[PDB]
Amino acid sequence: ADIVVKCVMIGLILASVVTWAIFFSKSVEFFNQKRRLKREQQLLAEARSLNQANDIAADFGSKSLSLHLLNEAQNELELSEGSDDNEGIKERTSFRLERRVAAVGRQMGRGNGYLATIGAISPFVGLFGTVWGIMNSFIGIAQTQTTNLAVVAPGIAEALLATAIGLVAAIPAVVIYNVFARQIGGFKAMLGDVAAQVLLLQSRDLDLEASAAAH
Amino acid sequence: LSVWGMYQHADIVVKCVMIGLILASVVTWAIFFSKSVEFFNQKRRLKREQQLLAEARSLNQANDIAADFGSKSLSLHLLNEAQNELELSEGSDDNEGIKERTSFRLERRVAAVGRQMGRGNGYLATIGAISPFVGLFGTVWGIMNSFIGIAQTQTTNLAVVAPGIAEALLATAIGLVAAIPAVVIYNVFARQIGGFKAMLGDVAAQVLLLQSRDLDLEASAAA
Amino acid sequence: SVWGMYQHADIVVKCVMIGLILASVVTWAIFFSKSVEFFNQKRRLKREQQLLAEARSLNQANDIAADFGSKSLSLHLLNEAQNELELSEGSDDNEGIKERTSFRLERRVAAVGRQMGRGNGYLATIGAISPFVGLFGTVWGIMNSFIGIAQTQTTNLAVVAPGIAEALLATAIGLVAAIPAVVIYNVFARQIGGFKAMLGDVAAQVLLLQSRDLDLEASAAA
Amino acid sequence: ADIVVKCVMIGLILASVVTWAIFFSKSVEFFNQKRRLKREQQLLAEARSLNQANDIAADFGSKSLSLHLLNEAQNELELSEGSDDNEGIKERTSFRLERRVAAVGRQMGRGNGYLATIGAISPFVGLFGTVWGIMNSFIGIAQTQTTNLAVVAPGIAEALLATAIGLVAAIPAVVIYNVFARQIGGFKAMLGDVAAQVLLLQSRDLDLEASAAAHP
Amino acid sequence: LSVWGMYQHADIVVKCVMIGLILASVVTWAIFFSKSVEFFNQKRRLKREQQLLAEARSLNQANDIAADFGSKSLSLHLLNEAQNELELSEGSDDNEGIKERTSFRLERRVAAVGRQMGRGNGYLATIGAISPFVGLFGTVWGIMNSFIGIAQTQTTNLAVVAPGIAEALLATAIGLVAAIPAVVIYNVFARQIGGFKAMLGDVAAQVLLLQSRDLDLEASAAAHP
Amino acid sequence: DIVVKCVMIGLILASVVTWAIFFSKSVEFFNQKRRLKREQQLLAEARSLNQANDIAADFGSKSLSLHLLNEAQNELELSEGSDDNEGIKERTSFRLERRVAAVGRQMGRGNGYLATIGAISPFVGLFGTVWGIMNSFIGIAQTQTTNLAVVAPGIAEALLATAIGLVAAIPAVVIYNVFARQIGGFKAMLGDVAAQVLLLQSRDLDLEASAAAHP
Amino acid sequence: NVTPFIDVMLVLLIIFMVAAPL
Amino acid sequence: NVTPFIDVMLVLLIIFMVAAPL
Amino acid sequence: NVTPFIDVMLVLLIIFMVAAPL
Repeated sequence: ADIVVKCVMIGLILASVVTWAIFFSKSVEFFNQKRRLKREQQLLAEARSLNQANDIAADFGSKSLSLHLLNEAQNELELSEGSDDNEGIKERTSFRLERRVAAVGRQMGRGNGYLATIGAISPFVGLFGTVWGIMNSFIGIAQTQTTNLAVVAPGIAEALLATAIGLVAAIPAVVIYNVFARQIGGFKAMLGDVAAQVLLLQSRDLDLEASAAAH
Repeated sequence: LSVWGMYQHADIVVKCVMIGLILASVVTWAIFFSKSVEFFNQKRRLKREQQLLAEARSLNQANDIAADFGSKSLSLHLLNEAQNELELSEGSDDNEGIKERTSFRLERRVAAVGRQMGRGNGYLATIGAISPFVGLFGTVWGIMNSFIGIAQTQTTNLAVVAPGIAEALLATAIGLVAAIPAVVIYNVFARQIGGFKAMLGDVAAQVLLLQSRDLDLEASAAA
Repeated sequence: SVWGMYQHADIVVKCVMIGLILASVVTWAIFFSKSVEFFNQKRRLKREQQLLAEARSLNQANDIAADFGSKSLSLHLLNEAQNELELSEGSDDNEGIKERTSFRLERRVAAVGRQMGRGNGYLATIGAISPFVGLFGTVWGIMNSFIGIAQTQTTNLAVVAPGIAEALLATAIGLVAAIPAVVIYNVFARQIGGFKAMLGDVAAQVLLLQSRDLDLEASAAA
Repeated sequence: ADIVVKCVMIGLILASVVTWAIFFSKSVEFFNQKRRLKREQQLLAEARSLNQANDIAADFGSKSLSLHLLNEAQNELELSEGSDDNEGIKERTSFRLERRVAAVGRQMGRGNGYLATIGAISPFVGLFGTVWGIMNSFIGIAQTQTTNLAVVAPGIAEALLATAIGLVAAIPAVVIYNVFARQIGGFKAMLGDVAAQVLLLQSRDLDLEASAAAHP
Repeated sequence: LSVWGMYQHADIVVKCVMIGLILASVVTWAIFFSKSVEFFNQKRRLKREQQLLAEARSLNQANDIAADFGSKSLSLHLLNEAQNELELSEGSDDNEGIKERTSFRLERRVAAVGRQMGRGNGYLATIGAISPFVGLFGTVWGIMNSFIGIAQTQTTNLAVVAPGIAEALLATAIGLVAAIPAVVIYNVFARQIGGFKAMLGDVAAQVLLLQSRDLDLEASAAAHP
Repeated sequence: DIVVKCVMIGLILASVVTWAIFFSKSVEFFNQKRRLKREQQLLAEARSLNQANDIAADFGSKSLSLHLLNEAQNELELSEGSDDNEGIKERTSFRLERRVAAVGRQMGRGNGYLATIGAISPFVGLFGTVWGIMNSFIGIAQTQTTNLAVVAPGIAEALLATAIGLVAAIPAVVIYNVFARQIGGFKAMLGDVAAQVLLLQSRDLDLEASAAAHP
Repeated sequence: NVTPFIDVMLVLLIIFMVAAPL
Repeated sequence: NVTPFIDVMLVLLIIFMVAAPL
Repeated sequence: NVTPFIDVMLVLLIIFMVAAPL
């Protein structure tokens, strides 16, 4: 019945709206990109040489991140043309693929901290909403000489309901964030399954080259 | 006073979220009894094949044992990865790079199987987190009725009030049954997955020892 | 109203309320300063990263970074890399060069991450203690309510209305000061984490340029 | 007046005052530490050799802790005279400097746990004397007796005043402890920058000595 | 009025509560005044021996300093562990394994001495745990006796509950008197034992440093002339 | 009241649980405490793993030190012919920390139940009390009395429930803390034993490699 | 922690106590 | 764990409930 | 730190003190 109750109510409601909006957007985001990563890994698992892996990745599409990994590997081939130190090439390429896997894991992390802050702050605006709902459950009590609580038993009530507006907006999102802490935990390892294999496809094809340069 | 009678004593939102409580509990028990017998069967199969391959002293002997391991036999998959690093690295002089790449692929596959063991466990930790808290929210809607009811009755006594008492007791005794076994089952699943990964790493280290000794004998014959 | 209930105060309610609102003003001012500061720094850093993503040797990176500006942190990283070139003149261990230089980059990225962290020490304290000082103002307001009862010496709900209600108001304003400080602190924590990650990307690029140039120079030496 | 209530009142008062005094003393001394350390690091961030850093730090004072770090590095130079492994020198020196930085950081911790202790234990008493005064209020009103809320309120007010004194003792002690914690953390990181620079100096000169002695 | 007087005016279960509370308080005071001065003497001896061993330049020089440290000199025990790892490694070629084993044993001895410090602190933790509990039991017992005294009579006032409120909140009070200083003593013991373990880590670190110096100089003497 | 008597019996059952856990855990602590101390005192002068087995030949089957030596002998025998001995040391340290943590976990049972009982007990005694207070305020609001004398026995027999909850709660807390400390000291001693085993393997592998260095 | 399960019990005590002055 | 943040809320419910029988 | 274990005890003191004025 006062402006602060209404403002904290609409803040809790809009916070829950933004919560479920980011939830259902990033849900199909994670699902589509994880399914694409899984099927592209199952395609790339049959490569025996590096140019064979280029022939496998010739039809993956431009935003295929494993194709970008093979671009990284071909880039470390083409920058280091004319050298005799394959070991420094392998060290730099390992470091680059580490940083690219970490970079993709950072790009997946965007929007998650939004939900983390919302699920962390939603208890605090929720408890303040219970607070000002209690102030309105009150002062009219002692203004109108209310001793019988039966005329203010719906007045008391209902501040509890502001807790109810809190918790569903507050609690599972962090858990969803924790869900999104683990799916990315399933993602970055799965991505990490591929790129160092990109090393191995190089690591043999350099070692099969220099040994071919040995005899 | 029965459970479904107290369910009749409540209203719509706590009805819906107690349905959510019991569905989360049922899927928790279902994931438990599925993954338990799955872990048991895979432990028996891995212990069987480990006691088989503990007698092998060469990689050719390991393939001769592994000729009848099965399609999804993980030790045969490890020997297939080792055979793949044999066949891809044909014509090289750096056996140590072969051993490094082989150990790296075996660490990769042990990590892959350890990730394969933990599919439902994310939902298990999810339920073990949320069960006291969804029990708290179900408590909140199930309790915002005694205010209304005794505002209706003007009667402050027994069975007017006491099914609300038994209603809250039921509404998070279900939360207890959803909360404590979920955490306990997740911790013992973490225990069994850790033991499975330890045994699998032992098997992979055994495969590394077999291929390393055979490559050392080949390099000593080359010298 | 707010100011009428402020007129219902004794001195300590007034002092804790002005402490609450001045801490709130400090919080919002820190936010609106550091927000546009972080936006400008992140914009410049992402732009310079997209510029330096095309460099392939270190002198090419000097050619690109000749116009980045004085406080360009990527140019500062290139200054550190040039310093480690000049201090390694006459040496023969490129691995030690890379160790020293990577270690300096670790320390400098840590230093810039500390440069980002100013004022957050105020923010964590304010967001921590603000519910507690709201509770303290609540306690003093409840004490003023009992002081008003001791002045009136009667038992009445109209007696206990204004002091209890104003302690409730102090409870409200304590949380009003409490919430956005925690908001802004978590916001700036995440943004500084992402900033340090992007700076580490830039320093990784510097290390890759240095490592390619040193290894191709060592390959040309043989 | 109430004897045990007044005793825990003055205990909270003395605890609050010594938190004030610890804040002032550690603030002034640590501020001078920060000023001198930032000045000395801005001086030392330009040398090209360790002996050049000795030439810079000869101008420094006696309790210049960076000069103490250089003394530790010179001690590892002098104890390794006639040695052949430079990596062992670098490992010993790195671990000595980690040890010394940890020792300085624990010397920063002198008295902070008193602050944390008092900020923890403050909301306990105050409520203690509140309970004692409310008990004495019930005893007095019962031996005089009444059935109203009018007579019971001044004892409750005098009781909750002790809880207010407990909160006064509680909150700024926690404030001072956490700001001392994070400013000492930044101090430790700045000292780690300095000792890192010392390690880089000795590493540069060891590597250049090895490169000069490898090719005569 | 007097504590012996209100002890007399209290119920016998409340009497048992109060005597348990004051015995726990007395043993808390006793553990504090014992461990404070014992730990202070240990810290004084440790700082003395560290200021002595700060100038040793070889491990045998450290033995020459440590020949007159005393029986239970823990730094001398650290040097005994180092000499044990010297004597067990006779016939080996890896100095790094020596350093690993010795650092591991000395970290374990630091942990062992730190656990030997903590004898009696969990008594203090248990006291700080259950100090409100028996006092709250006597509190509820006294309020129950108040309602027993109201029920035994046929009238009521505040004069019946006032000795019972006195007993109840007084039992709560002595529960807090047992609670808070036990906590404070546990605070300072935990902190000072942590700093003591840190200083012991400094001393054993210096021991590892000296042994590393002598291993590196022996390797430099053995490798190149 | 029957609900009051039901929570009385619940307090009694939780107390009997506390009794039984104290009995079983205390009789296993008193037996398996000093034996590992005596065996560590014996193995303080082992100086080699074979002489450690010569000391350990009479330790018995249930000697956990003998189980750790079984693990060490297992890692010796499975790794016969291995040139890499540091990997043997790493895998053996992994198995020993796994075994020591497994013993600490398997003897840490029965204690979370104690923590929950010592937490919950005065609270459910409090609700038994406040249900006695229900029957008291029912007597007040139905007999319309301003008299406390006709209603005091309900509140007294009520407060009996909180008293019995405190009775159940105290020994659970005490026994839980002291058994947690005894488990901590037990794990410390067992880690000392496993550390000594690692020292034995390190000494023998280093001296074997040094003997294999020069003939 | 298995400690915060007392909250529903607190709610139950409270919404007992709403009925008792009525 | 981000779970124990309910404690201040518990305190707030309780010190609501101190005022309601008054 | 083994110090913050006093919180459940604080909660127990408080929810004693909810019952005593009733």
